[PDB]
Order: sequence, then structure tokens, then C-alpha cells
Amino acid sequence: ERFPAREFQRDLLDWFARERRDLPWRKDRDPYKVWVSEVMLQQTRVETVIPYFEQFIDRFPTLEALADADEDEVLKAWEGLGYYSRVRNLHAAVKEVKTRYGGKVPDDPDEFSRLKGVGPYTVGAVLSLAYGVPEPAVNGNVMRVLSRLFLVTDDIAKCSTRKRFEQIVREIMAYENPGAFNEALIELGALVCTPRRPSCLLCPVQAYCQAFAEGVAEELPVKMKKTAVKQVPLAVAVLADDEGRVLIRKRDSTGLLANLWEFPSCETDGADGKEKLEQMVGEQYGLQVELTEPIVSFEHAFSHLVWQLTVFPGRLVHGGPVEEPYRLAPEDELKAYAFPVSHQRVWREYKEWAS
DNA sequence: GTCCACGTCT
DNA sequence: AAGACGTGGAC
Ligand code: SF4
Repeated sequence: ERFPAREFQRDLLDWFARERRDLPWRKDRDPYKVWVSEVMLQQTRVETVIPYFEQFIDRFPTLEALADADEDEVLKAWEGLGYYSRVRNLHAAVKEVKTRYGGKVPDDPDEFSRLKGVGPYTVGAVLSLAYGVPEPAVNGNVMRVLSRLFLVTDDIAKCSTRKRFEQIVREIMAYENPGAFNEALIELGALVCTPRRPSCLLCPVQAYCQAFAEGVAEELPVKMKKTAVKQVPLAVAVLADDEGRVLIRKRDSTGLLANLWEFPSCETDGADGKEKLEQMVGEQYGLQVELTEPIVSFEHAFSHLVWQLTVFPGRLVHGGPVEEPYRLAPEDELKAYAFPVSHQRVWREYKEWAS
């Protein structure tokens, strides 16, 4: 608001220029490359992302190349990062850019914001870093920093609250170098102004911070500690040939873990067991199996639910037509398919049990 | 174990 | 709105 913004900016950027970290997506400011990195970093920590970004870009060097890829290739590249919709949207958006915008990522916030997977944070991030457009790039990190600097006690969960912080950015932003400013802000929240025990002693902008002066940084920002989970018990069948082929299946185009492959499963609700599994299997494609007592139970967390998995090894005797989205996959071909992490562990637990 | 990441869409 | 949508880095 009021506020010595000009020198705040000089302190922040001075720090950022010096203390800046080595990240592959910083090695240049190609809008495609920048855009990929910001999609990968969504709800994902920087260290996690680094090898993904490197492999992805290596496999899909240009915007054009991502557009020409089969959806499944792109999914496999994303295997493990989570929030798999991001990659379906990125793929789609890049096709639109190739057709509608002739391969070049739009530097107008409205054109860009209309693309799939691109929300307000990503508009600011990508366009400021890659094009110097002075849009705010407000995310969790920035709101933490700003909530502390200006002692803003709004629930960081409310839709309206990001808009409040964006306005604060608009006011204090350094329009000379919006990209640098934006990233500095973000990287400060990321490395220094951390959720617990921020490193205020080392903070380039300590002198401007109200939270610090009032000794309340650690009770900011305010966010609902939001409860629940929903536990979801789930039986999983790892069924093999005499021939080494394994029965796997492809999840639906939408909903949870869209288009990923899995070992066949169903929700046991209680913990009755392989019975429903045996029924499944049978009820589908002929298929008579002999399931043989669970080899492991383990939990697997999603943001909005937990799978309680129990995995049943089993043997196959045949099944007229296995069709639909099911498949008999030779063991050595399992690596070609994209599995959610849950089922990669299912397979790991399984392959172990039968050394 | 907990928290929440360089959030978006509905 | 408020809830769906994955996973692990860093404590
Ligand atoms: S002083 Fe402490 S709280 Fe204020 S910005 Fe720097 S790190 Fe965050």
C-alpha cells in the first residue's frame, strides 16, 4: 500500500540476483520451456521437478514436438508427478497454440489465460518470465511472504484472497523487471520465508516485514486446517499367465487417475476380500483365476482420499476374449505403460513376493 | 508421522 | 464456492 516499494524491490532483487539457485528451466527464457516448467511446478516441489523437466524437454524439445506426440507418450513422460490432468491440459493447449497461434506462445494474458491448464498464477509466471509482461504471479509461497510482510490475515483458501494479494503485487511490483520481481518473491517464499521457522535472520526484506516486527510470522498466513480424508478400502489383483503375461487395464478418460493403467481392482468396502476380486474377472471376458491370499496391505494417499490397498496374487486360465480396456501384458512390457505410483508399488510388492 | 509445494477447473 | 485432483521434499 503506502510502503517504500522502490527500495524493497532493490533489496529483494539484489538478493535474488546473488542467491539465485541452479535450475534447468532458467538456462533460458524460451516461453515453451518456461511454460512446461511452470505446469510441472504446480503443486509440486522444485527438487522433485528437476529431472522430470530435463527428461521431458529432452523428449519434447519444442512446443511443436509436444503437439505431435501421442497422448500416451506424454502421459508416460509425466508418470509419477501426480495431478495427471496437468499434462492432458498442457498437451491440448500446445495443440491449440500450434493451430491458432502458429506455434508461438501468446504474450497477451487473455489469449494465454484461455488455454487449458493455464490459470492466473501461470499467466503471471510464464508471461513475466518469458515475455516480461508485468502480471502478478501469486501462489502459496507469494501469499505466505505477502501475508507476513503486510500482516494480512485473510484465509488463504478463499477465492477472493488471491485477488487481494495480486493487488498488493500490482502496487509494489517492479515494472522495470516484472519477471525478476515475480520470481524473487516466489523464490523468497520458497527458500527463506518458509511455513515453519522462516529464516528471517537471513531475509533480504526483514526491514519491511510487519510479521517479523510483531513476532507473528509463524501464525501467518491463515489457512483452514481442513480435515477428513475418506478412507477407501481397495482389493487389487495381480494375475499372471503360465506364460508370464499380466492382466492390467486402462482407467477411464476422466475422473481419478485418468488414462493411467492399473492392475484390476475393486472397493471391498469392508475387507471381505478376494471374493469380489474373483467375481470380476470371471464376470469379465471369461477368465477363471485362482487368487491366493493377500501378500500385503498398505495405504496410499491422494489429496482428497486414501486408498487402503490389499494385493492378491493370482494365476490365470484362459478367457476367450480379453478386450475392452483390459490387456494381457507380457511382463517385460509393463515398463512401457504409465502406472500411478500406487500400482507401481503394488507391482513392486508383488514381484518381490515371487523372487 | 505432518505440511504443503513456483494451482486449475468446476 | 468448495471440492476434485497425486505425490514426495523437507522437516
Ligand atoms: S522476515 Fe521472516 S517473515 Fe518477514 S519475510 Fe523475511 S522471512 Fe518471511
